[PDB]
Amino acid sequence: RFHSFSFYELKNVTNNFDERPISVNKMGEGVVYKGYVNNTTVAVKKLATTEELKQQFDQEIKVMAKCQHENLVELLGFSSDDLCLVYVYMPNGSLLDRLSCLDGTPPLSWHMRCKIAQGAANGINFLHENHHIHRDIKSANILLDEAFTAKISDFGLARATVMTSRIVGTTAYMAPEALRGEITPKSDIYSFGVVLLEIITGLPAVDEHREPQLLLDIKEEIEDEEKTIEDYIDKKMNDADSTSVEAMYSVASQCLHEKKNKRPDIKKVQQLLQEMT
Ligand SMILES: CC(C)n1ccc2ncnc(N[C@H]3CC[C@H](N(C)C)CC3)c21
Repeated sequence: RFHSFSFYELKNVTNNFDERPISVNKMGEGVVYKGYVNNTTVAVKKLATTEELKQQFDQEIKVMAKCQHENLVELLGFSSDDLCLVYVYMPNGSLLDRLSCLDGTPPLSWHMRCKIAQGAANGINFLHENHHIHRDIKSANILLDEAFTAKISDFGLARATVMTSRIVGTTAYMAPEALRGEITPKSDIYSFGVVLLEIITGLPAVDEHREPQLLLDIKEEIEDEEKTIEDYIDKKMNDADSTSVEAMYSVASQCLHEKKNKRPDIKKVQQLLQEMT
């Protein structure tokens, strides 16, 4: 299974869990730190009720032990002697940050965006084939390696027509039934639909200083002929073509069906994204 790391080894390779940003070991905020084990760069997540957090720690390791795939983040180890999770470092960060060009990275081309959408769908397919529900599909949870290969991340909420008293996930990406407490892989499809809109538009899922505030509402604007998908295509690309953009939008629109049973399954989503290219 997985190797244990001494808390002190992790402390020592993250410069005593140096909370200062890399620019000034903090990569994100528990808190994620950049570490170095031998000649390998790693991501160290230091977890921050206490009982609930230990359950999330145990659950995540359990999901990672079972779910190994090219389009899923790989867990390298853990520490429980304070809780830490050690992952393969993704040098190109999240899809959210690449879409926003955070820290001055160049915009992603339409070509790269198509590969990332296909890769992300492949990762979700592996999860659904293996009877797992992610529960928090979003662009911040799609990481990018050295070749911009999409890697589904954050299995802290992952579960193996069921209800819950503890509604979890990210509101701007959640399916109506998920907001009501239902647990289903059909909700992961809906959230993926929002990610596809982020890829087409380059816009965040929610923006308080925007009309509409929620990205998913652009589907209604397009359906009611108030706007076109053309109007919303990210202007930070030079290689997008109407045919493939409309093909990705058709997939996003199908994923975003309000009625869970009318949405395509992940295998259909993969097929449609393959046909697009
Ligand atoms: C699962 C996650 C902890 N993880 C696993 C491997 C890995 N490698 C690099 N970064 C990661 N997380 C970043 C958090 C901060 C994010 N922004 C700057 C806000 C960008 C992504 C990684």
